[PDB]
Amino acid sequence: RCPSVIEFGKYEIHTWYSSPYPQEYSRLPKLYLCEFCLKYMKSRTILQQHMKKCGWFHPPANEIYRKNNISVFEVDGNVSTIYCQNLCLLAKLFLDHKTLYYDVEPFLFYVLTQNDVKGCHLVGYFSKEKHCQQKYNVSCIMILPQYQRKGYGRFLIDFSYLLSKREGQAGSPEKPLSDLGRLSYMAYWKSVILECLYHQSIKKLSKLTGICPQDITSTLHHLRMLIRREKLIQDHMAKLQLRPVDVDPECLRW
Ligand SMILES: CC(=O)SCCNC(=O)CCNC(=O)[C@H](O)C(C)(C)COP(=O)(O)OP(=O)(O)OC[C@H]1O[C@@H](n2cnc3c(N)ncnc32)[C@H](O)[C@@H]1OP(=O)(O)O
Ligand SMILES: [Zn+2]
Repeated sequence: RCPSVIEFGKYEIHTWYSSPYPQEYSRLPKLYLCEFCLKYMKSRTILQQHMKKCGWFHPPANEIYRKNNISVFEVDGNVSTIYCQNLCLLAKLFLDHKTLYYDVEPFLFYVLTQNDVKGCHLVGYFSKEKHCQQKYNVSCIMILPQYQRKGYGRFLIDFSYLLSKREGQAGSPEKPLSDLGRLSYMAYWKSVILECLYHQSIKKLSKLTGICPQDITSTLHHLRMLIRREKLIQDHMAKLQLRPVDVDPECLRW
């Protein structure tokens, strides 16, 4: 409800939840954000004056992944604090609960961009705690509405496990999951398991995949495979081939 709509580059985005934008922006139906620095402003003309002095065309961070027109920037909440606070405020417009927006230091932010001649456009992000005893490989994940349901969410989840695999660890998303988070991960874990079985132990599956034992076990249970169900494997393999956004591990500079 507050705010209700944002203008974000060429996009009008309807918000899902309130976000605690600093007072006088918390009481505004519409916000105008710079698409590259995520600064919030109260009018189109103020945004237009800002685009004239803002020099950013991408996130203020190292690009750790690029393939064709897709990039991932690794942003450190300890270094690019303002930007990461602006990103958390944006994210909260599509999250029912987030931790308070100005403690970003404990996190790294993996920012997804679709790139063209006008720059690297924010699609979404996942955050990740630098030091985490629960071994959560994602704390938060968000794809902007205008890009939702195109495979960007799965790509990011896939990308989160590639980091896990490269740190020599199995990882898991932070719980509680939102309903949308639950559907996304379930959809991801099923397809990874079905595809691996098509192309092939739970501990071995865990090592190849970076998905933790718990999530494999419960996904296997959900599929009543905890035991190969050939019909289900074949049908999924037919569903696939019927993933244009897809992680290539060799494109990782990390
Ligand atoms: C770890 C956590 O913190 S949980 C928090 C999760 N994040 C949020 O709730 C923020 C708001 N939601 C979002 O940002 C997104 O919905 C995400 C990140 C969860 C998923 O992003 P998307 O880009 O939509 O992902 P993608 O297109 O890869 O879809 C993944 C699966 O979720 C399904 N899905 C996506 N949106 C919806 C929806 N509105 N209703 C039901 N299912 C949906 C897709 O159909 C797909 O399942 P399928 O393969 O069985 O069809
Ligand atoms: Zn800007």
